[PDB]
Amino acid sequence: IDERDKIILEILEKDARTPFTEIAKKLGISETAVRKRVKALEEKGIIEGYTIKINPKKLGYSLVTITGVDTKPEKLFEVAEKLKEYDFVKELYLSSGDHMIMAVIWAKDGEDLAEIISNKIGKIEGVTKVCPAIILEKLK
Amino acid sequence: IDERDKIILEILEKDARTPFTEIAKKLGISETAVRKRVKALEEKGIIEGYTIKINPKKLGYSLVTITGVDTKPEKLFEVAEKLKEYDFVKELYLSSGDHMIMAVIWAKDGEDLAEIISNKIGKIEGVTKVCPAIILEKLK
Amino acid sequence: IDERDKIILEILEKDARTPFTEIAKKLGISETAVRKRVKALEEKGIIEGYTIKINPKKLGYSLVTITGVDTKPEKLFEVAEKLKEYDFVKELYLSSGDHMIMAVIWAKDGEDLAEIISNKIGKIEGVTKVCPAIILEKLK
Amino acid sequence: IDERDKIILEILEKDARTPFTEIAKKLGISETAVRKRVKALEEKGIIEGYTIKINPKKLGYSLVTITGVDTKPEKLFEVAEKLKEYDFVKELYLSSGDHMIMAVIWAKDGEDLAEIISNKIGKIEGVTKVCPAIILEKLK
Amino acid sequence: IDERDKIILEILEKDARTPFTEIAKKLGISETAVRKRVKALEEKGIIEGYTIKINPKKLGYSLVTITGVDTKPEKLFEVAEKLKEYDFVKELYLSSGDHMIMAVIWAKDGEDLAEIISNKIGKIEGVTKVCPAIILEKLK
Amino acid sequence: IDERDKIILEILEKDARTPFTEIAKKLGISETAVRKRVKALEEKGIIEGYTIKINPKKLGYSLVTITGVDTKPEKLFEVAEKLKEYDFVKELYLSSGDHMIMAVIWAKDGEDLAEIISNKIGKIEGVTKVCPAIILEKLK
Amino acid sequence: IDERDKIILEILEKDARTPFTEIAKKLGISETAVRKRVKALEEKGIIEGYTIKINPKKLGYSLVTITGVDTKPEKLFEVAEKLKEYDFVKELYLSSGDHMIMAVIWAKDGEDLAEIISNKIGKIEGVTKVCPAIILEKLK
Amino acid sequence: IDERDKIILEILEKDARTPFTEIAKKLGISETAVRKRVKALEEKGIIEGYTIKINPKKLGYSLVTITGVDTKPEKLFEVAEKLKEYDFVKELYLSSGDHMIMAVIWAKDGEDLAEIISNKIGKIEGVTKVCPAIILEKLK
Repeated sequence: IDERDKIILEILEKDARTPFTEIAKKLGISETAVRKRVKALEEKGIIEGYTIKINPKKLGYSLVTITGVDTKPEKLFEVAEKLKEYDFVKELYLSSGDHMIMAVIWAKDGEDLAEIISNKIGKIEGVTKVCPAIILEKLK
Repeated sequence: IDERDKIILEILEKDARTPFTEIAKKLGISETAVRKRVKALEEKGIIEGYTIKINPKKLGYSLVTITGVDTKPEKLFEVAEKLKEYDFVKELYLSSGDHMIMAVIWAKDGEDLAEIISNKIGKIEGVTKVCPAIILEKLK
Repeated sequence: IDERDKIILEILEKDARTPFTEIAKKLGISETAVRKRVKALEEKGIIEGYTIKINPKKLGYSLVTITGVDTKPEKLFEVAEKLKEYDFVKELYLSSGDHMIMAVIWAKDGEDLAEIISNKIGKIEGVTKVCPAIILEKLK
Repeated sequence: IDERDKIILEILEKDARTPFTEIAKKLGISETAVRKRVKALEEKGIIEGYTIKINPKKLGYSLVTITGVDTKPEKLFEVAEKLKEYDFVKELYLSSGDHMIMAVIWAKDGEDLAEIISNKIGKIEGVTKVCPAIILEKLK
Repeated sequence: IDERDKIILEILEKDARTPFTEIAKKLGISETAVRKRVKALEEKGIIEGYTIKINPKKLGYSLVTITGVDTKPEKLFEVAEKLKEYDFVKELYLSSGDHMIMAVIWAKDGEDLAEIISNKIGKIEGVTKVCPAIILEKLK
Repeated sequence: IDERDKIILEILEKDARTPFTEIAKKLGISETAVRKRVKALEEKGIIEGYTIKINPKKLGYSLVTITGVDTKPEKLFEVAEKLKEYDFVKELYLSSGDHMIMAVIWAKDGEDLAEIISNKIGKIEGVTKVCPAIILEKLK
Repeated sequence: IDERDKIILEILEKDARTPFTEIAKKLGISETAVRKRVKALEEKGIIEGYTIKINPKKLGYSLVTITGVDTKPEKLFEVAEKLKEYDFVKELYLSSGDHMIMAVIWAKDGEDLAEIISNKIGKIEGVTKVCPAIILEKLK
Repeated sequence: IDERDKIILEILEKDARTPFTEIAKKLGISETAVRKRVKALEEKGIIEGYTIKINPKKLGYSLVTITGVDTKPEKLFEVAEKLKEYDFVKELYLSSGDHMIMAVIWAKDGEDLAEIISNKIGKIEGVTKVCPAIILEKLK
């Protein structure tokens, strides 16, 4: 996308309430345009949706963990949807890294991680290895 | 946080434009409350900010890559801030996984990945190993 | 063999329809030394065959993957054979590396790669693990 | 493209001097449909070239090795380029796997392999590590 | 807590029968400040218990081993519990490292270590893999 | 040694201030058999010392980490010695595992752990790599 | 052992036919002594036996391979004795390295290795991973 | 080699003092032949030499260790000869396994291993990683 639309996504991704009117003065173009642009990005799908960036330490989620999930080859997708279903898997990927599954989980402590691993993820038919990697700090 | 505030963050994280008024009818409480709550989460920091969820395939970023960055122990933080500075490092972590640095990079193709790796990340004073793991699909 | 063979061999891997006369003037040798040479090369199995260098990129295969395939030790030769049957498996090795079965897979995209692994390789009986390394550029 | 292309492509990788007439009667299509087809294939870069399948075993290369080459991150593109210059490096990749540089090396024997690693690859400046996996059989 | 606690704590891990008076003259504080301090330490669970540092070497245990124990994900908590029952398992962790179960095992010799792995750990149901790292010297 | 020693040893690791009389009635042996036993145990170095089991969790150390420390081979004994000097290093080993130096580190939180690695361990000269595995629960 | 007996084993290990008489003049002692010594080492077991050092390349065993053999923990010893039984396992160890079993196998070629692996070692009830590492050259 | 010569090497490798005369009656052939054969194997090089199989536990060498030695690619052979020179490297190989060097070292204890590693092998110009794997038991 155009340069203008690139700037507009930069800006919105920093504060998605920036009012159109502010974008327009940022770009030298006008509201209607900033409007039009925004909608068009939205209709296209570049803007999937309007969301919120939520802080895990302040919700008490002290161990944001990147968890690997190995699987019997044959049950990759069956595991993946049941990991999809748990509310502590805050985002799920198929990867070409060491483990195909790759969950960004939020546990609140070692015993919560250890609990989740074994009682929730460890018990999914098909799961052959959970490999949790705890995030020391988020930098960007 | 309270259960009500948990629901309110669920909802907002699904569409952070849901109007207060809709939250209120969702919870059986009232606008003012949904208002008050929201602000309070915001002032607290549970709501870091209002943002946008942007689709890499439709921006032409076909290889969303989880890149490991090894470093000389002594230059961890110096590497980390220069990786922080590049606009293709869409999020940066310190981890207890195989590589301390852990960048979620967006390249547009193998040659873009290979370019970025070696010409941009590979040349940061201190970087001793880039380990890129390409995301086959995002599931959540 | 001899130097002119290695050169003839070099030339022929480059352009297999290279005229014998241009081979000839290059080596500074009759077309009929060439011709004779080409055919002992062919005779002895040194040239085992004439084929076409095909570009995956132009054919929709943007993801050339080196997939290691781990397997139940009983079944290494079964899984190889179910793997060679498939058209995505472009070349297939029994190797001493980290995985006994090594395949060069051509998938369209991440999704396609995700799909081949999970639905076609993965369900082969005896496959204990698929390990894809995506190739970024081919340099020779 | 279309099925007859994929088949023509199949046939041509098998025996590149396959008569167009046999291609033709097989697809059940004129020699001149074939001929036209072959040349849009050639035109579009799908057939990028005619070459010879050469057997290392008969040429004294009994050790076909997949050598991963680790390297100082600064110098990944230098080391690739000093590597492609050499004749033992039969094919050379920039890959996402455990090692950025991946080469298919043909050495005569263990000793020869030991020798190429230590004396020719190893001394290339910037090579931090050579990782050879010897191939046992080639199956496709 | 406070510095004198950390020091009292230091002293007490060194010689747990250190007189309170020597603690006392060292910190330059009454025996009865000490005494009070020791017991809020004891009260709050900071001192959780008095025990003996035992030397494996003099007890015939010349092989202090850190044994990672891999396991079927279903059964991580079963295998831990069958492991803690045994006397060779001196300390037992649920860790985020390469293996979820981590034990500090004391075997007499290689043979004994071979034996514990194969006959006692190994047969525990659900153990998919034992990974022993023998400790060479203990330095603190 | 003998069974009553192993039991006395068991009892004493449990509660080191266990009365000799309760040891005694348990083994069914004089206080003065006990007393004698305890002191040959002490004499021979089997009991090498009396210390306190200290709980990191209550002391603010919520992150008990097993940190492998890789190092320039020249400097393995230097780096160990600069490591034992530090108070976060609670126990320190020279081990046969994946890393020669193995330390049990107590950091407050992820950040603190990030900090110790980068600022205190990492800058030790000769440290080529820090490898932290966070412990989730301690079970014995 | 004594210094004299150390020298005598050095010498014998270089040529175990060196006649006693030559040892004696080597040491300044006498035949009878060199005799006595030798016998005593033999009776003790320091000299397990008199054997021959046999060259694998000249027997046509071009791939002397250090093979890892993973196993279900429970069937370690059952695998080990059946690997013991094959005549191509020229020496078998239990190790604390990556794989407990560790065979020094002699195959004659990649296809022999690949054959042995899968048809002989790969089919032992219990074997979960063969990891062959080919010796490029023997240096001592 | 012939079947007869295979048997003769089996036999000799079990006791290389078996007198010719015993081989001959074992094979049904005659002394002179068994003679002739033996010499011919010797002159050929299949019999490199006559040696002794020496027991490390009874010499007090309790940790027979398979040590990996990583190296800067460029200094492979320079390291290898200095490892060749130490009397505790009882046999040295170049490998295609994880580490090119591969020493079978005999230390007498953890502190001897740890000493050797760091003071002797760790200090060889060029050595970038020692990876010792202790043999629990020898089975063949």
